[PDB]
Amino acid sequence: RIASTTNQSQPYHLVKLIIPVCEKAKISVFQLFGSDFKELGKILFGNFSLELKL
DNA sequence: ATCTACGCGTAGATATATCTACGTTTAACAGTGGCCTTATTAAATGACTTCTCCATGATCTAC
Repeated sequence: RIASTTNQSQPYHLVKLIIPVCEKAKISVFQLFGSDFKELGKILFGNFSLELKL
């Protein structure tokens, strides 16, 4: 939330923020930076067993 | 390799930034009826101290 409230052009701390975030999301860094928004959303919804569909 | 200067990493101190949100029921009522025990009985039996312990003087009798 802080990273999304601060200026978006500001870089994010890799090991401090992104790697733990994708870790808790059960998502590889490759999947996060490579897949499009549709695939990422579908995989996130399946990972947390949500019923959403983007 | 060594002396000297300087730019940087870093730790400490400090000001800042954090979007929704609002409106959160207005109305009218908060039982109207009637009763609030009718009968009957208000004990029937028998017992209501049980006992001593008397006071005083005439008389008998022993020393």
